Parts: sequence; structure tokens; C-alpha cells
Amino acid sequence: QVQLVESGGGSVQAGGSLRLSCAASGKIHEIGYLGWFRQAPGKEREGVAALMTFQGQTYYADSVKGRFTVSLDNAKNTVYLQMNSLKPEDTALYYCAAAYWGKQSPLISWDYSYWGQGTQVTVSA
Amino acid sequence: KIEEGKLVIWINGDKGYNGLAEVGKKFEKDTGIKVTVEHPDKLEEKFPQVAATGDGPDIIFWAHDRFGGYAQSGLLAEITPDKAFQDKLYPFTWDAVRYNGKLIAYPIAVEALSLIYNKDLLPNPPKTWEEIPALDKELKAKGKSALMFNLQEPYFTWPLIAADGGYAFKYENGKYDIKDVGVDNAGAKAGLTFLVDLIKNKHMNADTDYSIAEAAFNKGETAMTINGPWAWSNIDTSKVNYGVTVLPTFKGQPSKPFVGVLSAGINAASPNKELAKEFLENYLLTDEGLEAVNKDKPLGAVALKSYEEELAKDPRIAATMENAQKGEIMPNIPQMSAFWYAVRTAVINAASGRQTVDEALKDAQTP
Repeated sequence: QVQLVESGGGSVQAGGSLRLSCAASGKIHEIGYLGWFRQAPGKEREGVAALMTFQGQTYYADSVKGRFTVSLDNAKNTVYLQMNSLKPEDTALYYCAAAYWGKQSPLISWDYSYWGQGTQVTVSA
Repeated sequence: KIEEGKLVIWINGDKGYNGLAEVGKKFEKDTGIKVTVEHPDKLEEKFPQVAATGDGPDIIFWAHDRFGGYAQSGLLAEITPDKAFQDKLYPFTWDAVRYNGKLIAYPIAVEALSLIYNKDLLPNPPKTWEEIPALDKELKAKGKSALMFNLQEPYFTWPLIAADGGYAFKYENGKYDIKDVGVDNAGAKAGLTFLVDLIKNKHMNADTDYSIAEAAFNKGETAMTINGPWAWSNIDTSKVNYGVTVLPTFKGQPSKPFVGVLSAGINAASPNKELAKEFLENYLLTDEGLEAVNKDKPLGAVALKSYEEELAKDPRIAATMENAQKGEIMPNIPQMSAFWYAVRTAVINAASGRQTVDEALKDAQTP
């Protein structure tokens, strides 16, 4: 079973930044897709950023495009979500996810078989 | 544990779970058995954790290929449909719910890739893959292209590669042979060779991914794409006059997309196996039962012959079922993770030119 442990969360002020991490353990070699999703208090879960692990292509929701960057350190088995220029509407519980194959846009959440714990990034004005 | 005299059903949050609960209300109205339909997060992996404890739902809905691991862990009860019921579903769908020769779930719905085409640019889409080069020449002269689809993902390139004889693992009599892999036979070579030749002759670009293809079709820039029913909603809003049809043949043989069969399995720990059997066979897998779910969230093509023949009035759904019947059931064994990684590397290496097609497919077969 592919496992993911989450970290990096925090509470900061607007204009600040944060970096989320998510450690992958197990049969993680054949993974093809890694994504970051968030769920605001009492709202839908939203794809934020996704990465095709092979040739490193990246996909971003319009809400964070140009502010967030998804990156994978292969040598360390860890996917990062760099969250620059944080806004108050970025406050949500953030999840990372993994999948071997994908029939859909990598930003759709039903695609992914494995999931993390969900940490509360909080950004205050 | 799991309490008796009622049914708990787990189904993913993207499905029509309120329509399913409406079927559960009818079951309760006839039998007094309460049916509660929930859609927990992380369902695919929460079920094995909660079922291996002896806990969990009585019924779980998921793509058939995951049930293989469930059955391997002894988490699913062998089901007992009689011949009359089995005859109500398309025969290939039953093949999708076999594990080590035993039936371990009821097929519900059927999904596969289809050929999606722009009726304005192309009122008569090609029947064969060999037609596309000349067709791309015509549309290049009009500022368009013939075909754009995701080349970065084997799921999308497999219909072509598998057309003339490729396959993941050989299926025989309800079992897969882990040692018989068909990614390196003459059929797979012929198919991937054509894919690479289309790229060499500048008819497709090797870096085309999901996003590029989807935007290229939905902006009227390409006459055709390859995608599944999950994609129709974005095309609807794009105001592109599109149709959905059978995939082109290659060497006269149908394209063989992977088939996913949404299926309902029964928890081995369920003390309500007979109640679940009755609900699934006599209420859900009926015209009225599938219609209730479909009116909530469309199921696409369905395994039930009678209701599919009604749904197939939509030619898009008819095309989905036709491509499914001509396709390859996605194997339900754990070694598929190796197949994905291997075929992905080979296609990218062959399409990139970093390796010939022969050399590419010899490496995919060896681990």
C-alpha cells in the first residue's frame, strides 16, 4: 500500500508564503501522478496543482496559477507545494494524492487512489 | 461489527448516490430493510482497512480492477447469480468481475474511450487509422489538424497498440497469466510503429498531453480527439458540434481500449449477504433501478442489456458500449502497476525518438 504522510502546514499572514510537504513510502516507484487538493470549510474539494512524475509536466488550477508551484524531489521521495503570495481564500485543508495511471485531467480528485492527512493552511488578513 | 437487518452502501462521491438511495428507499418500502448510501472520502483505500477489521459497508461500488486486490485479501464474498440473471448482463462484463475463476461482484456500468469528432470540420470521420495521414494533410491546409489526443498516458495510446494483437496479461478462464505479457508481440510493434510514424510525418506532436488535446478540440483546432464520457460536459459548454463514434480500425482490427466496469461487491464480513444479493439483483440491476441512479448522475453505458438498449438511443453511449465490447478488460491484478510504468516508459521513449519501437517494447516486456 502506497502511504503518504503530510506536513508543512501553518498559519501565516497574507503576503507570506508556505511550503507543504508529503512523504511517500512503499511501492512508490511506479507512480505517474501526484496532486495537491484542498477543501475549504464546508465546500467541495478542489484540485490545486498536479505533476506528471515522468517528464515533470505541471498542471495548476486558475486560482493558484502563477502563485503555487508543485515540485518533486525524487532522491528524497517527497512532493512539495510551494505556496507563494498567500491570500485569505487560500485557507483550506490541503491534501496530497498519488495515482499510477490516469484517464482524466490530473487536477480531478476522483482519479487518485492514495491520499494524505489534510493540514489546515491558514492565511489571515 | 456490521448490524443485521439493514444495508450500508459505499459509493464514490462522483456517482449518483442520491438516485441510488432512491432505489434503497424502494427496497425498504417493500422489505422494511433500511438502506443507507454514503460516499466517504478516500473510499478506495478506506474499504480494505475497514473491511479487514470486520467492519465497513455491506456493499461497495468501485471500478472492477480494484476488486481483484479486495478478493485477494478475502474481503469480498463470492456472489451467486443464477443463469437467468447472468443472461441479463452483457457477457464480457461478467469477465470483469472474476477473480481466480470466481464471481466476486455485480457489474453495473461500462466505460471506455471513444473517437470524438467535430461534425463541422469532419462530417464523416475515418473508419481506419490508416486514413488519418491523408486526412491530416487536408486539414493542415485549412489551419487545422486531423487528430490530437493525450500521448503521455498509456491508457490513451493502448487502443492503437493493442489493435493488431497487443495485450497486457492474457485472460483465460477467469484467471490472468502473469507470465504471458503481450506488449512485445507483432501486434504491439505494428501499433506503436504506426503511432511513431504519425509523429515522424508531423501528423501528431509527441508532447501532446491531456490539457493540450482537450483545449485543441474544444477550441475547434482539431477535427478529432480520443476521450471518455467524463469529457463530454466540457465539450458541451465549448459549443463545438461534436459526435462520438467507434474508434478507427488498424490493419482491419478494432481498436482495443481498456474497459472499466463499475461493480458492486459484497463485504465478506456482511451479515446481510442475502439482503444485498436481493437488493442488487432485484431492485438496482433493473430498468427502474438503473434509471434512478442515471437520472442523478449519468452512468454512461450500463451492463444491463435491457436498459442499455434504451440508453443506446444516445449514439455517444452506443459508441461507448461498442468500443467497450471491442476493448480489453482492465486486468484486476496488482502487476498492472508494473504494466503502466513499463508501457509508459516505452511509449515515451519510442515517441521521443530516444529509442526505436522494437528496442522500446523489448524493455517493457522484461520486468
